This record gives sequence, C-alpha cells and structure tokens, in this order.
Amino acid sequence: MRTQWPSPAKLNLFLYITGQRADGYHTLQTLFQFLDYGDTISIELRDDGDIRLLTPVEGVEHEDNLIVRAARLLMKTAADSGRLPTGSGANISIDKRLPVGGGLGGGSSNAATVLVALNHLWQCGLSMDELAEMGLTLGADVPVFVRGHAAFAEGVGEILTPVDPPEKWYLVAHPGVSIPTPVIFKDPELPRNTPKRSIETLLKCEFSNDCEVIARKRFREVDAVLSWLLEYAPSRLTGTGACVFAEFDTESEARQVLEQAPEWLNGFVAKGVNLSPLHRA
Ligand SMILES: Nc1ncnc2c1ncn2[C@@H]1O[C@H](COP(=O)(O)OP(=O)(O)O)[C@@H](O)[C@H]1O
Ligand SMILES: Nc1nc(=O)n([C@H]2CCCS2)cc1C#CCNS(=O)(=O)C1CC1
Ligand SMILES: [Mg+2]
Ligand SMILES: [Mg+2]
Repeated sequence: MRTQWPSPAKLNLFLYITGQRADGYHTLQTLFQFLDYGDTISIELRDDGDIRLLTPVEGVEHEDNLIVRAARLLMKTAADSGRLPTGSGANISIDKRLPVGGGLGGGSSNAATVLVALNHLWQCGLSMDELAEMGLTLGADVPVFVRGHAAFAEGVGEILTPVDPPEKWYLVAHPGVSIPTPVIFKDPELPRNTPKRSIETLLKCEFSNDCEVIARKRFREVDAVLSWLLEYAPSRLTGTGACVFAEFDTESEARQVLEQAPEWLNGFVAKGVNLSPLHRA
C-alpha cells in the first residue's frame, strides 16, 4: 500500500537575531507559520530493509537528500533501541512544488514529513520529542515541522511555544537568484544584537526580518521583487531568502495581485495554517 503525506512550506512571519553561539549558530526570536501549500510525499513500504528515493530532486544526490538522510537516521535510531521491525524499508517519491531553498523550508519539511510518516508506518513508536530531537540534527528548520504547530521559536529555532497568528493569505514570490543560506549568516553587517523581547512585545511591534536588509542590499533580484510587492501590501523576506511574501486579508486580493505580477516574481498564493497539513492528515 502507498500512502501520501503533506510536506508544507513555512514562513518566518518575523525573525530577529539575538546573538551567535560558539558553534557558529545564531540565537533568534522568530514566528513560524505553515502554508497550506507544498510538496506531497508518497511512501510504499519495502520488506528488504532498503530506502529508495525514486524521484530525484534536481541538484541533490540521493544520499544527500534530506528525505533519505531522515529515513536513514530514523532507521538507525530505531534499530539501536530495538524499535525497528525486521526488514523495515521504504520506496519514497515526492511531487515537488516547493523551491529548493529560498527560506520556505521545503527540504526540512520533507525531512520532517518523512520522519513522522515512517515512524508511523514502521511502528517505531518514537515520541514527538524524540523525532523533533532527531530532526534538529538534520537542520534547525526541521523541529517546527515535526511538531506541527505555528510557533514562537527561540534558541536556534528548536525552542517552540505554540501560538495562533492570524491565518492571512500570502503571495509568495521567488526572486530568480539562489542565496546560499551560509552567505547571509556570515555577513559582517547582519544584526546579531537585536534585543530579546517578550512575545507580547513582539506580537505588537511591527513584524520585520533582520536578514532582509542584507538580502536586499546584496541581491538586486531580491530588492526588485520586494520593491514590486511593497507597492501592494506589507511584504518581507522569509528565512534568509530569497523568497519574499506579501500579506493579504483575503484570497481574492492576493490572487488579483498575483494575476498582475510579472513572471519574474515566480509567485504562488497560499493560506497561512497554524496546524501543519501534515499533522492535520
Ligand atoms: N528534499 C529536498 N528538497 C530541497 N532541498 C534539499 C532536499 N534535500 C536536501 N536539500 C538541500 O538543502 C538546500 C535547500 O533546502 P531548503 O529546505 O529548500 O532550504 P530553504 O530554507 O532555503 O528553503 C539545498 O542546498 C539542497 O542541497
Ligand atoms: N539559528 C540559525 N543560525 C545559523 O547560523 N544558521 C545557518 C547555519 C546552518 C544553515 S544557516 C541557521 C539557523 C536556523 C534556523 C531555524 N530555522 S529558520 O528560522 O527558518 C532560518 C532563518 C534561520
Ligand atoms: Mg501541503
Ligand atoms: Mg530548510
């Protein structure tokens, strides 16, 4: 039997960099919300203990793909604690709508959906905390997707406090540039001193993304897309870019602006979701 599993995008509704730890990672205060939009992952169990991603993701080698890494991590962890039924395997295919990169968390959402689906399908019985703990080793973006709720996130992104932001409609645009996430976080001029504040202060302050100034300055493609959207609606970078979103109250306004957008916006429209489509499923 084949099962299908949502792998939604996320948005950083705001993103503040509070410092940088010794291991190079940055401490932050950010607010995750999911989008009801993303990839679909299909899984067929194998009985020969193998893991096969049948549908390649362009530019990513099989063994580098977060789908496969997540599956093998779960297999190793379950097997080291006697929770992996003999022969547990899987064929995995993905219908990929999300960009590879851009600050939408698509690869990390793929990792999270695979952890959750395989834990269920192999009957490994691992808890949320254990999965989120294993997800974190695959990237700081992975735990929010594993836990499945919109959340105020601190630490490096793993300290998650569920919250229910307004579920606005978003136009999400992908500038035609690839920004390696290491670039932004290694910039001298990135704010690393933004004062840590309470959720109440943050939820009342205007939402911004501390990384936007740098993405905009360094990538004219990002500045172009942001400048264009800002004429229509509040608009900000998500993640470290390059994607930018514009916030709307209704689907019709968001789609009307989208119908107007030049093709170089590479835009789609989707609704915010405080419960991940994966956990809804
Ligand atoms: N299934 C996957 N989908 C997208 N990217 C992946 C996947 N597996 C590994 N990656 C790697 O991660 C990067 C893009 O990941 P992604 O989570 O989409 O980043 P972003 O937060 O910028 O959206 C690429 O460098 C790619 O090598
Ligand atoms: N806290 C961090 N410090 C860092 O140095 N890095 C770099 C080093 C690894 C890849 S990039 C990432 C994070 C993270 C995170 C949580 N997910 S996130 O908020 O969507 C994304 C916008 C930040
Ligand atoms: Mg989805
Ligand atoms: Mg990611």
